[PDB]
Amino acid sequence: MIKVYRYEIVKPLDLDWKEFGTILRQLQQETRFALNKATQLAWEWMGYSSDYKDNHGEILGYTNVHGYAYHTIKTKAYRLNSGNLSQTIKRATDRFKAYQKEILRGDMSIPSYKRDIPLDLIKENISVNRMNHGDYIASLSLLSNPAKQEMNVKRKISVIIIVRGAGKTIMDRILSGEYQVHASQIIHDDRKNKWYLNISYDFEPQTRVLDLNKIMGIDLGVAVAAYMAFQHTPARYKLEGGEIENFRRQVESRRISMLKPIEQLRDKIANFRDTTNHRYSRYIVDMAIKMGCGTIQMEDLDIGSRFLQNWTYYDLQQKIIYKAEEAGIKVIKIDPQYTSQRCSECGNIDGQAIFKCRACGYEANADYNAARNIAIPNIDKIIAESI
Amino acid sequence: GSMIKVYRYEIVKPLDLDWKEFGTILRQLQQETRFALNKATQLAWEWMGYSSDYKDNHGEYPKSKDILGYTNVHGYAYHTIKTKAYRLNSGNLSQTIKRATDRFKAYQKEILRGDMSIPSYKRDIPLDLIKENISVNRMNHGDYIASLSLLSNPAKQEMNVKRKISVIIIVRGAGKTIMDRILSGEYQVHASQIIHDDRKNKWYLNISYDFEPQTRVLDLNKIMGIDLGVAVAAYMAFQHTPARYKLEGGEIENFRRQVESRRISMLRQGKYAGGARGGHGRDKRIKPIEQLRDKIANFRDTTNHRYSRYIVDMAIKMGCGTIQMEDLTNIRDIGSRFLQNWTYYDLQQKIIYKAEEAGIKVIKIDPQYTSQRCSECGNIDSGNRIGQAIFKCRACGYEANADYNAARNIAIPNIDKIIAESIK
DNA sequence: CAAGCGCACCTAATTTCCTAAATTAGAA
DNA sequence: TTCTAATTTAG
RNA sequence: UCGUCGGUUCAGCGACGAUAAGCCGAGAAGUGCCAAUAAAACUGUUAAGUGGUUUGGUAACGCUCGGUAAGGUCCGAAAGGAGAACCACUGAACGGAAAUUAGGUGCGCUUG
Ligand SMILES: [Mg+2]
Ligand SMILES: [Mg+2]
Ligand SMILES: [Zn+2]
Ligand SMILES: [Zn+2]
Repeated sequence: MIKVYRYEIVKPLDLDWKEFGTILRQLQQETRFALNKATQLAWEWMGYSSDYKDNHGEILGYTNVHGYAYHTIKTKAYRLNSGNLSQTIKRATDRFKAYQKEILRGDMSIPSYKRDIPLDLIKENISVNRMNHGDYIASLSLLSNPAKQEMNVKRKISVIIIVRGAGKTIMDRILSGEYQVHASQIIHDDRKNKWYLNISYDFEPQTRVLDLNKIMGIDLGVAVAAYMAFQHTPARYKLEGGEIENFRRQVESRRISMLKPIEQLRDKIANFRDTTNHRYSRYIVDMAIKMGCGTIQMEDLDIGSRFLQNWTYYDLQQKIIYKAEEAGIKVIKIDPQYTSQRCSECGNIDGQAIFKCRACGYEANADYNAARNIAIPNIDKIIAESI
Repeated sequence: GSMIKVYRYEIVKPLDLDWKEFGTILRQLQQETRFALNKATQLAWEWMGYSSDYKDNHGEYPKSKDILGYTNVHGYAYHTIKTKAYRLNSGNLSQTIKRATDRFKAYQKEILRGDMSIPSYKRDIPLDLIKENISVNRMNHGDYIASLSLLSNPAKQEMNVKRKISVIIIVRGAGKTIMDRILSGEYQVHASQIIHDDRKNKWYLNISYDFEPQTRVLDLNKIMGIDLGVAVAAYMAFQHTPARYKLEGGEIENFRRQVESRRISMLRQGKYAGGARGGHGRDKRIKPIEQLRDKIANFRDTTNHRYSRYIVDMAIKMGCGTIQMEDLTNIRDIGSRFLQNWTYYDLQQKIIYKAEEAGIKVIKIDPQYTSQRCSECGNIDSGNRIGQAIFKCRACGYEANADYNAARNIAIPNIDKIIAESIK
C-alpha cells in the first residue's frame, strides 16, 4: 500500500546549491526543535512532570496533544510550512504515545532525534511534473509566507531528480494516476553528501491469481539442497540444506561409537527424512503460490553430485506433487539433459561454483542457472533440438 | 594505586537462603536498577529543559539549590526514585543513580546538538555494590564467604533477611592470589557489580580493586614497534638490535566465518522449519542462534589477551621502555591486513594497560607511508613495488619482508615528524 | 540479485567510570 | 551507652 | 557434527545429551484482518476539499511472556528424585561494565 522510493536530487532549478543548501539546514534546525519541544509538551500533557515544575514557577485550553504543541511551536518555528509543521509534530507525539507505557514504567529513557533529521512533507506540498525534453521536476513547498519574503525564495523550490530504473516505472504511474503520493521526506546522507527525496506512494496491490503460463522450476543443486527460479522475474528462492549436513554427521559419529541401539538410530533417520521432506515440499509450493505460478517443472526421480546425496528422492516428488495439486498447480517431470551445462542468457547450449558462459559471459550461481534453465517452458525439447 | 582491575567470582550457593528465593531477589533488584537508571536519566533531561526555558525567560540560569532543593540533579533524583525503588540498598541506589546522571552530564553538549541520543538502559543491567557493602571472610577450612548488603530496611522486613546476604564464592587460580591480597590489604576493593551470564546461568561477583603496579627498571630510549601486518597478525622490530618477533595468526577469522555462516544458515532455515519454531515471538524464532551468543567476542577477547601478553613480554625481555604503534583512527588499509574484521582496538587497548603494569610507555604515531619508507636509506618511494611480501627499495637494494620494514620504521623515535619532512 | 520501508539482532570504535563525609536508626 | 549498618547529600 | 558438567574465556580430555537448525502452554502491548467512530492540522467567503483519529473484536505473526536433554556418587526395580549433600582433569590466558556512534545481517511487504 504505502511504499517509499528514493530519488536523489540533482540540482536546484532556480537557486544555487549553496543558497538551497543553507535553507535546508535552517529548516532542519526548526524541525529538530519542533520534534524535541513536542516531546517536552507531550511529557507535560500526560501529567508526568515533577512537582517543582508548577510549584516554584514555570485545562491548558486545547483538546489534543498535537493541538497544544502545534500552537506553542508555531511561533518559533515560523520558517517551516504550516502543513509540514503539523506532520513533524505528529511524528513526535505519536512516538511518545507509542512508548508511553515504557516511559512511565522505566524501561526507556526518552525518545531522541538525530541532528541530520529528515524534512517532512505532505501530499499537497509535493508535485512531480515531467518536462517535454525528458526531465523530471519535483516542485516542493517548504517555506511559509513570512519565510519566503525574508529569504527571497518566492514560488516553490523546484529540484531535478534522477529517475532511471525502477523509479521511472513507479514515477510514470504517479503522473498518470495509477499511483498517488501520500507523504514525503527530504533525507540527507553524510557518507555520500547527497540529498534524497523519499516519495511515499499509495496504490492497489496486484492480485496474484494462479496462471498456467508462469513456470517455476526446481534445481536439485550440488551445494544447495534445492533452488527455485522463474523466467518472468529475477526472483529466486533457495532451500539450503545446512541442517541436513549436520544431521548426517551426527548419525555417522553416533553409529561409529554405537559399536536395539542401531534399530532406534535407523528409526530416527526415517522420521528426519520424512519431516524434512514435508518442510521442503511446503516451502516450494508456498513460494509458487506467492509468485502466482501454476506450473512446477523439475527433474524425474545413485547419490549423484546433488546436495542431498542419499535421500528419499522419490518420496519428495510424491509430496511436492500432492502439495502443489492441492492448490491448483500442476507438475511436469522434465529430464535434466544438459540444463545445468547450458546458458540461460544467450542460449549457449554448449567449476560448478559459478557458471560463466563462454560466449555471452553471463556469470551467476550454477544452481541458479540450472533453475532458470529448467524454468523455460518445454526446455526438454529445445535442448534436444540443439543436441 | 593508580590502576583498577576486576576479577569475577562465581556464586555457588546462598547461605541461609534457597536458590529460588535468592534468584527472585536478584531479578527484583535487577529491575529496580533499570528503573532507577532510566528514571534518573529522565530527570536530568527534564531539568535541562527547565534550565533552557528559564535562561530565555529570566536572563541567567536557575540554581538547583533554590528550585530542586539540592546542589545537584543526583540528589533530587535520589529523592524521587527512593519511594519506588525501595528494595535496593540506599548506598547501592545512590551509586546506580550517580552513573545515570554523570553519563548525562558528561555528554550534555552532544545530547543538545543531536549528535548523541539520550541513554536508555537494558533489562539485564548489573547490580551495583559499594566498597562498604562488600565483605569477604574465609573460614579456616578453606571456603570463602562474601557478605553482601543488597536490601533495604523495608525489604529486610518483607523477605525476612535479618542481616546481610552471605553467598559462597569460588576462589581458585589467579583469583586466589587476588583475593588473598584483598583480605590482607595490598588491594583495596572499589565499587563492584553483580553480573549474570545467560549461557551458563551463573552469577559472578565482579570485584574491582586497586593495585600498585610493579616498576621495572627500563631505559626510555629503547623502542619496540608494532605493525599489524598483512601476512602476519603483528610484527615487532627494534632499531638497536636486528631481532624480530612475529605473531603468526594461525586462527583469526576462521572462527568468525564459521560462526556467521551458521548464524545465517540457522536464520535462513527458519523460513522452512518445524511447526514449534513459529508462533512464539521473536526470541523462540531466533532461538537457535542463541548458542552463538558471544563465541566470536570471547574468542577475539582471549586471542587478543594472548597477543598483548606476548608483545609486552618481548618488550620487557629486550629491556624496551617505549612501545610505538600505529594510530589506526585514520582507517588505513583495512581488510587487506592479516586480521580482516578483528578488533584492532581491543588489541591496542590491551597493550596499553598491560604495558603500564610493566612501566612501559605507549606512543601512537600517525601512519603515513610507514610501510613504504625503506628503513635503512630513508627514501619514501611513492610506489614501492610489490603490494605485499618482499619489499625492495631503489636507493639501497635493501630486501626484507614488508612487515619487518613496517616495524623497523615505527620503532624509530619521532618518525612521525621525520616522514612529513620527506614529502613537503 | 537489487532497492525502498518496518522491526530486531550482531560487531567495531570510542568515551566514562570503577564517591566519600556526615547523620541516623536499630541492636546489643 | 556503643556502635555498626543504612540513609542522605555536597563537591 | 553441535551442545552439558568439571571456578572464567579459548583449546584438549573424561562422562553424558541430541531429529535441539527439535517439542510445547497461557495471553493480549504492536503489526495484520474485521466491525463501529471521525479528532488535530491545512487550503478555502461559506459550502466543500485534503488528512486519518478513537473504541471493540480476532489470534496469523521476527507477536508478548514462559517451559522442555545433557558428569560421577546416592535413594528410587525402573521412570524419576530437592539449583538437597559430597566428588570432578591438562595447557595458554585472565580489566571489565554501561552507553553511544557507525557498519552489517536476518525476517516481513512492495517493486524491478
Ligand atoms: Mg570447555
Ligand atoms: Mg582450568
Ligand atoms: Zn550465454
Ligand atoms: Zn631503500
